[PDB]
Amino acid sequence: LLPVPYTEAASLSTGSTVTIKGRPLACFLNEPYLQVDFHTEMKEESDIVFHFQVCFGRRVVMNSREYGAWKQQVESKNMPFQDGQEFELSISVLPDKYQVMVNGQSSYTFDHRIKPEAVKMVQVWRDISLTKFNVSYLKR
Amino acid sequence: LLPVPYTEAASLSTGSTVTIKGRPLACFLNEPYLQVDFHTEMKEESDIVFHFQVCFGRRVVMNSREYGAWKQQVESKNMPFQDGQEFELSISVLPDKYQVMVNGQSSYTFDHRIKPEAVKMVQVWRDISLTKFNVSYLKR
Ligand SMILES: O[C@@H]1[C@H](O)[C@H](O)CO[C@H]1O
Ligand SMILES: O[C@@H]1[C@H](O)[C@H](O)CO[C@H]1O
Repeated sequence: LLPVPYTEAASLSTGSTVTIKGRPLACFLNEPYLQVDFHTEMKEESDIVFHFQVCFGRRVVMNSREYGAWKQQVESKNMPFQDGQEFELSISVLPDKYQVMVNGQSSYTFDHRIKPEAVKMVQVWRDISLTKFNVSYLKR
Repeated sequence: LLPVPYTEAASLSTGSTVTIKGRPLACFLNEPYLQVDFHTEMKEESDIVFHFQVCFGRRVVMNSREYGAWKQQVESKNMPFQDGQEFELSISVLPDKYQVMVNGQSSYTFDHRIKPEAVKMVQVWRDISLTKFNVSYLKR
């Protein structure tokens, strides 16, 4: 297991993929959360280019935090995550948006509000255990 | 540090006190949570006689979960918790209600919906680290 909260310095651009494998720490009846934030600095209070928050079994909210203030969230009731199961998240940086795959299924997208090149850090936290975390760095 | 999620088998009655010392794992801008649940069985999906959930810097909700269904929550905007600080929670079982002290200050109360003798387990979880947990057992 990787430590949670998990923080890794990161850079992103079109073609980058962030892969996360983990499991919720509670049954869905107890409403565990999962949060992935792409930050503009290593500091936890820095701006967030992409905030992804799952309330397992209930909903997902996505937003940005710019100059310290939250912007307009996008709320989804799509819920591909399965109660009591390990999940694999694959986040792709496409030219126009982030695409979130859950267990290989396209499940959410979020249009860029800030260039992905502004990201310097990724944090994964809340009610999960993690077994894998990777940011790909294969493209120019 | 005690492991989080933290679970301890427990019994409560009038005069019992549950003491918890810990710290949030994130700054308040990031909205870390704290949850304390008094359960009717050791199973995490069991009923909850007293659910106490803090969204640090924002609000507190209290409720019960009976026969698998959440009842009517009580919402408070009282926020004695301080950003970036260790806190001490003291929960007293009074004849009529639970009284929650935060850093020695009376901060929330919740009238009994189910007898406290129905409790068999206490769970402390979400975005905190813990250094102390105690249930007192000094009274008849
Ligand atoms: O998760 C964030 C925070 O709760 C913020 O306070 C409002 O926007 C939501 O998307
Ligand atoms: O925290 C609980 C859960 O969110 C439930 O779904 C509704 O009641 C709230 O108090």
